[PDB]
Amino acid sequence: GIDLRWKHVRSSHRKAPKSDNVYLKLLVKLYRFLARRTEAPFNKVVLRRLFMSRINRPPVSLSRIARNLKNGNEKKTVVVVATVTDDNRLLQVPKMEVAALRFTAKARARIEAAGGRTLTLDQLALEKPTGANTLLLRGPKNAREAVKHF
Amino acid sequence: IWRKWHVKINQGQKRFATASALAASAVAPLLMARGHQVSTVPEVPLVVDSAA
Amino acid sequence: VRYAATEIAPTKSARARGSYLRVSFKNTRETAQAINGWKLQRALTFLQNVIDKKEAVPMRRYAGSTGRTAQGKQWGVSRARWPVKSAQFLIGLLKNAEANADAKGLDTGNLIIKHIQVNQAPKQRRRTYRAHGRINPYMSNPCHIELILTEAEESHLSSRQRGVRIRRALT
Amino acid sequence: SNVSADLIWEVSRNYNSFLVKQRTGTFSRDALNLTNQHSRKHAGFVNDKALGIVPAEKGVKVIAKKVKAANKPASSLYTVTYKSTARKAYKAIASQAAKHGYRADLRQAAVARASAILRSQRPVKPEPPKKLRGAAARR
Amino acid sequence: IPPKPRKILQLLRLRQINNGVFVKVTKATAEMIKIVEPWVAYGYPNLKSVRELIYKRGYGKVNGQRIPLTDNAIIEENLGKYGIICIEDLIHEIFTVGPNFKQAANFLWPFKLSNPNGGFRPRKFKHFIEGGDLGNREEHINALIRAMN
Amino acid sequence: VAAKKHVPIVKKRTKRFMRHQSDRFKCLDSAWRKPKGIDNRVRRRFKGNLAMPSIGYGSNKKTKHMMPSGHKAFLVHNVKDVELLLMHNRTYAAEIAHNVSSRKRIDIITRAKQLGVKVTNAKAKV
RNA sequence: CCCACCCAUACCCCGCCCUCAGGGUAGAAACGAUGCCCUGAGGAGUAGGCGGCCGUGGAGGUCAGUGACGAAGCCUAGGGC
RNA sequence: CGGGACCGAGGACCGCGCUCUGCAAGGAUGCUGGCGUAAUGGUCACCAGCGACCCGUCUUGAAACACGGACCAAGGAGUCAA
RNA sequence: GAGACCGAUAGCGCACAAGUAGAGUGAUCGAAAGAUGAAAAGCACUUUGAAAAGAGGGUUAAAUAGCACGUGAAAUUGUUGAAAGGGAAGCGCUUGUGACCAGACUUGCGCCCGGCGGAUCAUCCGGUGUUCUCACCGGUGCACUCCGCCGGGCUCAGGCCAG
Repeated sequence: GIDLRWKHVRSSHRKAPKSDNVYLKLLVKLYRFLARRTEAPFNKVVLRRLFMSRINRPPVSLSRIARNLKNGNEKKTVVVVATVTDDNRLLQVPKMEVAALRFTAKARARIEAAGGRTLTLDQLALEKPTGANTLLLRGPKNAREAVKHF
Repeated sequence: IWRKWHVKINQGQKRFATASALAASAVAPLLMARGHQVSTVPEVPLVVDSAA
Repeated sequence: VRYAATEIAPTKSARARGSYLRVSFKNTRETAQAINGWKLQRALTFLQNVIDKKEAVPMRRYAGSTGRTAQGKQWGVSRARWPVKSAQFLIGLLKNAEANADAKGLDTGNLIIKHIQVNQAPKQRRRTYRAHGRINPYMSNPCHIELILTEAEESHLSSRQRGVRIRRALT
Repeated sequence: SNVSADLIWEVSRNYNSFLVKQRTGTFSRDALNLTNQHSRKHAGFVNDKALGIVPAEKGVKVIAKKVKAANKPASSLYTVTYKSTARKAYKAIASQAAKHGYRADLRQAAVARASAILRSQRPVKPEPPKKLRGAAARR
Repeated sequence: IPPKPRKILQLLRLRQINNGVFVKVTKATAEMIKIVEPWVAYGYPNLKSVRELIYKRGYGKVNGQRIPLTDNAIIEENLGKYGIICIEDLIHEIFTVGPNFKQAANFLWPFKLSNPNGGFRPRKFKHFIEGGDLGNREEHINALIRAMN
Repeated sequence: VAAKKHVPIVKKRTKRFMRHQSDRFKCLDSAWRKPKGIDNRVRRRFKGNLAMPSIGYGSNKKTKHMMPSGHKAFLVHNVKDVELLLMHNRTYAAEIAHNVSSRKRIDIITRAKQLGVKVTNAKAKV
């Protein structure tokens, strides 16, 4: 016998989505290829967020995007791996290029009416395969009723 | 008898599923994979004249 | 009807059977085992001697706490009895088989009991009254009997082995 | 668009009507499946370019998908019957599988399937009589 | 085993019976081995013991994995920043206790030896000076290494 | 035809795993059940007792589900089922299902002979 | 006090099973990528926790499935996984 | 420099090398004999050597005590709603 | 009128002369119990028995369906065959004996000759289809070219146990 006071630890993170969405499976295959064959850390972070559950992908609003588009970020491509929602408190939407997992109808309409562009993540993979000149944004994780109750 | 027999489904998800099934009906490999004999069908989706 | 001894053909044999017979299954089993394999006339004479208490049926399996007699010495046992009712039923079946053989045209004096078998019939359910207002079973254990009478009646060797045998055959 | 070979494979990889699943392997009844095995490489009904070989009365009959007629099932198949020398059949089948980039990964399986069908079309030989063995069977 | 000897054996990487390691002698190591003397036998190994141990039972720790030392390329890829590019360089560093002894010794996976051909002394779990096998036997450890390796 | 070349077939254990005390009780089937009593000697693995099944008895992955001829059994119900083994006559052998009639068995056996496919139960219903 | 010898599921070497870990695999001649290839370590278990599989009655779909040339059930010192 | 035992994983080539026409260098080949069938192999019954308490429950720390079990078939216990 | 319900120990206590038979002074309590066969064709006639029945002989597609009746499990029993047994058996590992078995194998591929039987040899022309350079079809071969068959010879690969 061998004395092993320490214990080998199995992985405590997701390695695959629990979702059965076929298009998400295709996206996961594409970003597995990109994070294996490139050196860009952007692709690895994107792959990990594609694995995540919905409470780990809180929505990002247009006012949050407009806040982060200030101070030299007006030309960077915004990348969100969750839903982008509309904020009707934001009366003037700036021009922006946003790639998201999905958009709400009003958010897509307001971005296109302001003159920006909405992209899917596979179009993002085509145009920026190394994540150059991008702004990777997350929504508020702890802004949940249960997390308040913790 | 007060077992829950019926299932409430969102109308939006019902409409989503119906649209997905309609889109799948226009894919000829999926018709064969579901087991329909469509090898002699001239076109998928098959549209017949309303005069007939 | 199918007999248990299916190997015996009915061309030169004679069979008899009796069912639901209200006679003791254990006594009948011992009597049938006593006459198993015998000549027909010897079996008939022995069963009449059993009725007359001149010859005894040895009690081998169903014999617990029975009596002892000098007539068991012909069988090499001490426990032997005289089951008169079983002997009567077996005489009736043996005479029926004799009549069947005579109708078939066989030689009666050369026949042996090739097969004889006693099985348990469905039990007769009487009741008896016991003390303290109790009722107990008082059952009969009847039997099925059947009997059939019949007429009394260097490859793949090795090369070395082959060579040795050829040399021994030559010399 | 919304439909591709990858999408159809993700839809039908776990169940379809051609699937034959048993303990010792998963097989496919698909006509455009050489080797009759359930995989993306051999799923001819899934793939945009695909080949399939069936026996004819004499020789083989090879079907190939036409990429411009995917929505027209009655005119989606390019069919050639080879009833000639086996070497000529192998040459033409390998040519339509590899010379123009139409599934060059399938040319070994296609030539093998044509060879198997042509071999099965030969007359069968009579089997030797069964030798009785032992004591109960022999006597 | 009490927790302090258990901890010292863990820090010496002696987790299984008949595991062997190399230790550079300082006071900070000598006191540790003195404490775990009811479980170990140690001594001063000669050049033949060092070379036969490294040649027959030499394994390197490469990315946490136990790799047999069958080529000089493994040694150069894992120790070449210290100038140890071959198995003779590894043996020299261990034997002469060179300036990179710590890296060479820790790169070597702990040696897994057999039971000795010929057995131990009749009462194994006494000290060497009392007729047993435990403790410091100095240059006599080479006969034990020859029996176990 | 002869099977594809393979490593020798090794069975780590050929004896079945018999249920404890099923030799003494007729109401207990011999099929394996793990003893769950806290003081059970088979569960505690005292020597001289019945062995318990474990993953260490697993067969070689290269030879799992191989019959001694080297083929893998594939159950077939008709001629179209046996025709699925056209490309696998060196790896798979056809076993006709028990409820197939004698005439259909004759058809399956003839087709499998043409395809060069071994039939495991080709002499039944003859 | 000395020499040899005996054997544990312990130690060493080799094979095989599983689990965990770390790598490889698309201008696809390309794959049950839920796959395959390479390498290393580890293996007792009550209460307790988690995963995967097997089996039974019934429902939708599917196998152009089996069946009076014999379905289901039952018996079997007959075999295979 | 002899004598003996057990083992042969892998499956085109690629590497490190050497004593360099080639090799013992990233895992067994070559030569030969008998047999080609119950001979090898397997199942069942039995003998032989060694091994081996009767299960479940309960209790405490544990045993012991105690309780249930003549035998077989079918039935038989974490469900549904809010 | 229906059911992702139950299928004769289930489902109402009751699928049957069931709120019956039966019990209790009484209020009340309250079962068990379905299936031959398509059709009775439900065994003529002979024979043995006092009879029940048995045996022949019949009916039937089948009596291995005989008003004990579809199928016919287990406990438990009888006969026949094999075996073991000096105060328990049963079980694990490993041989042996006896009995009984499943596989594997039976030859294939490739060359070199000889003999047959045919021209779906190569090239070219026309048409058609395709992946647009690959094919198929019709004519052309006139037998040193192709395709099968039959005799030999040779190489290789082949089953079990071994040196």
